[PDB]
Amino acid sequence: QTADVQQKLAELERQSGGRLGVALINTADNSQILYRADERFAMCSTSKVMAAAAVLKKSESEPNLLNQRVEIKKSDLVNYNPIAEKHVNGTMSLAELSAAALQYSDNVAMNKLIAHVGGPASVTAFARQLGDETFRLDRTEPTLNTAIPGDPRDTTSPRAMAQTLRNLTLGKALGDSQRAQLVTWMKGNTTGAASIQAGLPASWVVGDKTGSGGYGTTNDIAVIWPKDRAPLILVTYFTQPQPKAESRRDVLASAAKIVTDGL
Ligand SMILES: *[B@@]1([O])O[C]([C]C([O])=O)C2=[C][C]=[C][C]=C21
Ligand SMILES: [Cl-]
Ligand SMILES: [Cl-]
Repeated sequence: QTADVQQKLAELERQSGGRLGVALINTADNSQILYRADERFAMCSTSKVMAAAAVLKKSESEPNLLNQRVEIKKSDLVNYNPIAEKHVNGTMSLAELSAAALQYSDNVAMNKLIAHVGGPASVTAFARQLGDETFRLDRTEPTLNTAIPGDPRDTTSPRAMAQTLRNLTLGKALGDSQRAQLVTWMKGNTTGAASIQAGLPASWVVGDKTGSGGYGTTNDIAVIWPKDRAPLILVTYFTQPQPKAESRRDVLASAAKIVTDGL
């Protein structure tokens, strides 16, 4: 069964033409399915989870933080800001920016989360404090998505991100209020229907965060509640050889189906 899954993932990777990274943690039996799980991949917008979590951690000692008002200026706009562009010259709260970053992948929102915890090195130090040595957020939006092969900036490994996502969503990295808030935000994601969700039965409940970037980089990280089962954590990262390659969300869906068949 395990050899079969490995063969199927290798065949999927070969067909895709790119480089595939998978880590599944099954909390029913504390098992894992790993494929290139210690290699680095550009996170792209999947890094928005760590930034939102760092804001939530800060809020544990700062009860006015989520309500804090943040001005949205023309000079804050970057390349993709579906929510923030509606609020130029007004303010949004940090809770609203967290939701926009997580549920729409809004880049202004991500930059405000980064800024309000101290910058990329502070988001990285938060990961370190959780026991994640691998995660590195080097840059802000939009440059963190370049995803150049061989470039370690703005990368993590599938294993590291799966273990950290377990801690954030199912474990004790965050206090109960803050963990529940992260889970609710991720369950409300609007961007993930073509990725991991597309490879799972319709009845399963998912909280996920997608990402895309240069070199056809196509990513998704998820917490999954299968029908009447203990939850799963799944990271699917994918990147391609050509600078202008198009996204391959089908590859993420295929990987999700391969690693969950039988559950
Ligand atoms: B970030 O990688 O996530 C979205 C795309 C997605 O949801 O997969 C996006 C869009 C534009 C810039 C950065 C990102
Ligand atoms: Cl951890
Ligand atoms: Cl179905």
